[PDB]
Amino acid sequence: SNDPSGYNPAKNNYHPVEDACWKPGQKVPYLAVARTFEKIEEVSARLRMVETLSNLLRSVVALSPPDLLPVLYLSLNHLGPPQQGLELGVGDGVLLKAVAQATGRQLESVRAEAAEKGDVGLVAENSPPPPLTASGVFSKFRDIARLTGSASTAKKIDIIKGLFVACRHSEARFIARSLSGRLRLGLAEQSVLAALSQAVSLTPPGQEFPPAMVDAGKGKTAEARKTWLEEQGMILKQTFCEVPDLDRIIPVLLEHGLERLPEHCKLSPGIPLKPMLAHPTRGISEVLKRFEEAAFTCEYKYDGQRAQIHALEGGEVKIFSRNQEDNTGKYPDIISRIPKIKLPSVTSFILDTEAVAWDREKKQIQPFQVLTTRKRKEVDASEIQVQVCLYAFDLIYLNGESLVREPLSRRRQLLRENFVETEGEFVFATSLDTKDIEQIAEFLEQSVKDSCEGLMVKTLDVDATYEIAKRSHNWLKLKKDYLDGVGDTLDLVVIGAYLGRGKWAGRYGGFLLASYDEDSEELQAICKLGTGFSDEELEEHHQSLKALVLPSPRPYVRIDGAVIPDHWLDPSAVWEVKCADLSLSPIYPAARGLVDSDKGISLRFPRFIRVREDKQPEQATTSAQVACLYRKQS
DNA sequence: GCTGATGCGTC
DNA sequence: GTCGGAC
DNA sequence: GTCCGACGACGCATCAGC
Ligand SMILES: *OP(=O)(O)OC[C@H]1O[C@@H](n2cnc3c(N)ncnc32)[C@H](O)[C@@H]1O
Ligand code: NA
Repeated sequence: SNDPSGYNPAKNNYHPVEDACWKPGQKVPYLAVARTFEKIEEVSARLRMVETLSNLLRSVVALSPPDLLPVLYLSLNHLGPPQQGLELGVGDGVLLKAVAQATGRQLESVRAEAAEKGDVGLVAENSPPPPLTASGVFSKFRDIARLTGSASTAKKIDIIKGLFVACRHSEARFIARSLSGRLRLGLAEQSVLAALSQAVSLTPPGQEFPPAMVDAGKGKTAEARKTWLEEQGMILKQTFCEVPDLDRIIPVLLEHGLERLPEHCKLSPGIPLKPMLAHPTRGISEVLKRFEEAAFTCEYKYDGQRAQIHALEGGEVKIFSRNQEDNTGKYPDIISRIPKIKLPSVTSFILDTEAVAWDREKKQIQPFQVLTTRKRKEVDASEIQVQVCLYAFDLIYLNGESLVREPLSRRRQLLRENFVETEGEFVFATSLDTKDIEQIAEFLEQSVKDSCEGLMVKTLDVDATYEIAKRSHNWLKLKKDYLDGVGDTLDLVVIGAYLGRGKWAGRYGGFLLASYDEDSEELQAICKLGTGFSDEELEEHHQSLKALVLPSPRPYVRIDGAVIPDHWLDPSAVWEVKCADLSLSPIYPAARGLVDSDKGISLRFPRFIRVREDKQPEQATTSAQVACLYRKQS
C-alpha cells in the first residue's frame, strides 16, 4: 500500500493485505525484505523471527505469488538448488572493491572501516533509478553467478555497483551481507521452513483475489491451531528433507497446497536428500544415558568425506556430498565399481557411505588431507592417483522402496545382504552390538588404532529411522578428543588478534597463536583460534590483552603466509589449546623443516580450553614438541 | 602460459 | 569441523 | 534438544595480473 520504509512485518494482528507495503500484482519491493530482516535481527526468540517472516510470506502469497521463490532464496541467502552448484564467486575481496569504487573511496579506507565495524554492510549503508524489487535483486545475484571467464570479475563488480546505486535505507546493508555470504540473521533453513508452512497454512495459495481466507487459523482455539500448524510443519519439513529443492516444491505448493505435497514430491534416486547427522557425546556413560533402554550399535567413525551414492532404475549412478553438491564427476572410479558392490537383484538404491583415501600398496587408510588432493570435477578414471575405499553404513532406498521410515535394524540388514564387500574398495563399517561398558571402551580404543576418529552410536529399533524432520542429529558421535585428559593439548602463545564481527564488533573474535622454536629462538605462528571461550572469557581476553597491543610486530615473531592480525600483541599470554589432529600446513611456519622441508604444522579443529596463568612464552609448547606430536600420529 | 590471490567446498 | 548461548 | 552464529585448516578451481 504505502511507503515500504514504514513496513512493519512484526506488527501484532498482521493483516497480509492491509499491512503490506505494496499493491496486489505489484512486484515485492526489496525494501520489504530488508525491513523484515531488520525486525528479525532486533529479536532473540526464534519463534518471534518465524512469526515475522511468516507475515511477509503470507503477503507474498496473497499479493504476488510469483515472488515467493525469490523471497525464500533471499531469506536463505541461496542462489538455487544446491546440486546445481551456483556460486557468486564474490567474497569480501570483490565486495570491498565494489564498495570502494561505488562510494568513490580508497579501498584501504573501506577495508579498515569494514574491520572496525565488524560488517561490510554497515560500510555500504553509511557510505535516480527505480526502487529495487525482490525478484530483481535475486535475478542480479543469478547474473553475477553466471558470469565466467576472463574479465568476468569486472562485470560482477559492475552489477554490484548498480545494486548499491539503487539502494534505499537499509537495503545496502543486506545486499552486502548476502554477497559476502554472511547474512546471519539468527534465522536460517529450519526457521525459514517453519515460516513457509505457517504462511501457506494460514493464507492458502491459489485464492481468487481478494482472498476469502487470509487467516485460516482464526476459527481455531490456540491449542488446536498449534497442533495443526505443527502437523503442517512436519509435512513440509519431511518433504524438503527428502527433496531439498525449492524449485520443485514451491510450484507444487502454490498449485496443489501443502497437504498434497508428498504426493508430488517424493524421495527418488538422482535427487539428493538431507543426510542424518550426529550429536557430540562426552563419554561412554553419557551414551548409555540417552540410549538408556534402547538397543544400539557402535561403528567406527571413518575420517573421510560423506558420499551419498544413487543408483537409478536403468543403471545411471550419481554421487552427492553431505550438502547435496554433485560429486558424480569426481568419482569415476566409484561409478565403475558399482556393478561389483551390488548384487544383480538390486535395481536401484541410495547408499550412505564414507569415502576414505586408501593406499593399495600398503592396504591401509590414509589421512583426510590426502583425500582432499583429488580433483573435483571433470575427472577421468585414468588420471586418479589417490585411491578411495568406501565404508558403507546406511541404506536409504532399495528397489523402489524408501527406507526413510524403517528402523536401522532393518536398513542395516538390507544393506548387509544385498551388497558385497571387497577389501580396499567397498566395506561395511566395522560395528559392535553391545551394552557392556568395557567392550565399548575397548572398541573405542581399537577404532583409533585402526585410523578412525572414534565411534558412531545409533539405536537399532527405538527412534531408529532416517526421518530427518523428526530429528536431524539422531546419531551420536564419540571422538577420543572429546574425552577430558585424552587427546593432544598444546600451550601456545598469543601473538595477534583479529577484530570481531556482528555481536563482537569493536572487540576480538579470533587470535593468532604460536609455538616457540628453540633452535632459532623465534615464535612461529601455528594456527588461528576463534572458538572455545565463553562470552565472558572472550570479553576478558579483549580487556587483558589491550595492554599488549603493539603498533609493529616483534622481530622474533614469524607468521609467514598467515593472515596478518588486526592487532599485534606483545608475546605474553599462554593458552591451553586442544585439537583433533595436527596437519601439514603450506602456510604456517611452526616447525617448518622438522618434518617437511617446505611445510610447517598446524592444528585440526583447534579450540580454547583455558588460560595457563602459570606459563610464560618460554615454557610454551615448542616447535620440536609439535613435530614430535605430529610424528606419533603415524 | 605461469603464479598467486581469491572463493568455496570438504572436514 | 568445535563451541557457546537463547529458547 | 534445537537452532544458529561465532570461529578453525585445508584443497582444488578459477581468474587477475603478469
Ligand atoms: O563430526 P561429524 O558430525 O561431521 O560426524 C558425522 C560424519 O561422520 C562421517 N562418518 C564416518 N563413519 C561414519 C559412520 N559409520 N556412520 C555415520 N557417519 C560416519 C560421515 O561423513 C558423517 O557425515
Ligand atoms: Na570457508
